[PDB]
Amino acid sequence: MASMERFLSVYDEVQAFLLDQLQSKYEIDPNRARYLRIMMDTTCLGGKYFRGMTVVNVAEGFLAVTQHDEATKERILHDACVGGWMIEFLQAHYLVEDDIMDGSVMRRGKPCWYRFPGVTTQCAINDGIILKSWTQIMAWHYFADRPFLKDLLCLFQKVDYATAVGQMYDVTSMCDSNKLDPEVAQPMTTDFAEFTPAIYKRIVKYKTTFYTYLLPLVMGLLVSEAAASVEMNLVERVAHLIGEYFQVQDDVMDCFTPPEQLGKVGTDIEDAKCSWLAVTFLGKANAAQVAEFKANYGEKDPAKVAVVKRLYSKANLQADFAAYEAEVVREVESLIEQLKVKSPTFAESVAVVWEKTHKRKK
Amino acid sequence: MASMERFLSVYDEVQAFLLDQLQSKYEIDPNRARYLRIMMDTTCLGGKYFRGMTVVNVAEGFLAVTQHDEATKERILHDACVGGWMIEFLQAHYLVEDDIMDGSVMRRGKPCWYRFPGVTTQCAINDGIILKSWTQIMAWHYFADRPFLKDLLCLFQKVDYATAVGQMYDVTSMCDSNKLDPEVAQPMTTDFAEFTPAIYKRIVKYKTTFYTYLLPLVMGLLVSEAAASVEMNLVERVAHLIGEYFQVQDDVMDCFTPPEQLGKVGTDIEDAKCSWLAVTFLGKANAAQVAEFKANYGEKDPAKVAVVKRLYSKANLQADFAAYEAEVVREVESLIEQLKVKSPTFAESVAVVWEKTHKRKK
Ligand SMILES: COCC(=O)N[C@H](C)c1ccccc1
Ligand SMILES: COCC(=O)N[C@H](C)c1ccccc1
Ligand SMILES: COCC(=O)N[C@H](C)c1ccccc1
Ligand SMILES: COCC(=O)N[C@H](C)c1ccccc1
Ligand SMILES: [Zn+2]
Ligand SMILES: [Zn+2]
Ligand SMILES: [Zn+2]
Ligand SMILES: [Zn+2]
Repeated sequence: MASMERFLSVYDEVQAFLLDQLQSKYEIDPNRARYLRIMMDTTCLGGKYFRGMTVVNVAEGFLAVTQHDEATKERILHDACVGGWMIEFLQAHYLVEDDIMDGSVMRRGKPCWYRFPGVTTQCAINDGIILKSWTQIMAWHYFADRPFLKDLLCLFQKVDYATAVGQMYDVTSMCDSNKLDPEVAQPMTTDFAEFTPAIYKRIVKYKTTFYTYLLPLVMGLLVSEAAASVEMNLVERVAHLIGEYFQVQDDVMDCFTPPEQLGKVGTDIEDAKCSWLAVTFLGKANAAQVAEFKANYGEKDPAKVAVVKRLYSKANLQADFAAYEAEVVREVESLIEQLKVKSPTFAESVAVVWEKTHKRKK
Repeated sequence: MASMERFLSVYDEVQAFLLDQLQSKYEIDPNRARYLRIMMDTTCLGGKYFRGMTVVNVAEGFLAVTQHDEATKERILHDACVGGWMIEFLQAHYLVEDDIMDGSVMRRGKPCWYRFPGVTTQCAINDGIILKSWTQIMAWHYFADRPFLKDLLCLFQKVDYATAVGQMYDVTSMCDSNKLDPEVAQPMTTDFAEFTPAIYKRIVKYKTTFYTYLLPLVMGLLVSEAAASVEMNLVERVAHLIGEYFQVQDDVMDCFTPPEQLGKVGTDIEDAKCSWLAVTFLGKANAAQVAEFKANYGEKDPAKVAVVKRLYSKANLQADFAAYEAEVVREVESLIEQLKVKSPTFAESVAVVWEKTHKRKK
């Protein structure tokens, strides 16, 4: 069976499980089950499934080099698919809550879930809560007798918690740290002193890299009982590195990819986000460029946003991006080598992960 | 050491642990740690700690009848306090998210967390996420080598998930089930056909009774290694029964307790909630009373809300409440007896829990 078809089939199976349980254990009625069914489909389906499929790809790579009964290959691939949907549903929780937090309009060419007419914020906050709760129900049911259950639960919770802390770093990135204060309404920075490469790197490490790259790779090792084929410090290192590059790409597209192709109107500038573009611009600007940036960044006025886009265009940030890219190519290729000492297989999976990111066009 | 002082001391210990970890593992800076510290204090402290202290009370009752080394008594009471704060922090997650969902203003005489000037909804949704994440970090750290760790994690997740499903039942209780539909903006019921005792009971069972009464009692059994001193079906039965009574009290106070003493302006009527008062009123009203209720319920207009309060007052709902109360006194006293077959101790703890609820004046 082809991996994607397996993956999709298990979605159906998990969905039926979750909704049937609601009916047998939680007294749900047909109409609320249907609401939840729709919510699950709308919030979990329609992406590329890169995260979830990476768990399956990692587990297929070990199946090719490890001796097992056919029924054990099937059980490993079924566990890889369940674990991959745990990650997809965890992403769906974060996207639904993030979209409400940020006042987002669209995602992927469709309205954000909270904007659906019959959802509203009052239901959507709780729908997002439920999405994450469903990851736990999956694990306790499908993995109940598995040796990896503790490790997988403990990894998932650390990853979830990192991601929430990253969300906190992201949404406070345009404030001065020393002025954070629940009692006092928060002004936008005026100095941009915290728009640095290391502070950027912190935000991105936590907000995206743990759930997007670290979790899929490590979940694939866990469902395969293969965590001894790797040096975990290397897998963390490469995950964080590739995931940073991924976010840098996102940041560039937020500004420059036209909305119809982006699936969104990008507002990082108006939102005063600490984006790769802002940090890299500041890192090369002269005094007058810095002043013009300060006078225009973090405002809804479209003329001011255009002045920012103009400044970035004139600043030849494509060049700094090519330099960044070269350096990441270099470091990721080194880490893949350190990963071969223990597993060619695991290294190849990391190689694919890299190729898909590096060569992604959307 | 007195139980409450122990309990409070462990708060300090857990808080320090959580913030120190943020600094050693998650790259936090001092100012964001301080933000989180304040958020934890504001959202977790200032109640009666009834839920968390019930875990400690249940564990103290078993200590009086079970032989242990002093160091084991201390470890049990420390685990009971950690487990009690897991429950308090889980409540704090639900209160912060519920207040945003419902557009609440105050809680306990202070602004809701999201309304603080330097919080805002964008941070508060994620702060609530973090609150629940902290319950997991507590458990994996304090209970890492404990025999009850799996059982406690599995119970906590089922309770969390029930509570979210209860939130869904609560916020959709004024819509017709057969019209739920993410695509279509939801009208208020006009028939009130779903304002029934059984539908009420479902809402309350899930929204409040699992986290408020079932979880504290069962966590106390788990940290004591005492789940064989009970028949779990009875503990579930009594938890749900007492927790229903608790909510009925809340519902009555929402309408009739003056705001300064309530800590809140009550809006259940304007919000068209399926409250005990509405269900009980409908269950005794004549045709003209039902019509007047329909014409006035679920509106912000204060004249219409006063017409509802008037209808409830004239309807002698104190009498139906006394009848309800008598019946609950009767059934809870029976369950306490079935609970004595296996544990006098556990029965007494349930007795205290009941007394505190029955005789609570706030
Ligand atoms: C829609 O964008 C076209 C496009 O090639 N996007 C990819 C993802 C990309 C690569 C490198 C830097 C920025 C963006
Ligand atoms: C690929 O995105 C659309 C786009 O026009 N990007 C431009 C060429 C760019 C700017 C800054 C950094 C990298 C690339
Ligand atoms: C502030 O309310 C006074 C008061 O006694 N409240 C308690 C909680 C109560 C008991 C029974 C029914 C309703 C309310
Ligand atoms: C105790 O709350 C304040 C209050 O005036 N309550 C009244 C007496 C009441 C109405 C309906 C049901 C029970 C009690
Ligand atoms: Zn965001
Ligand atoms: Zn972006
Ligand atoms: Zn609510
Ligand atoms: Zn209430």
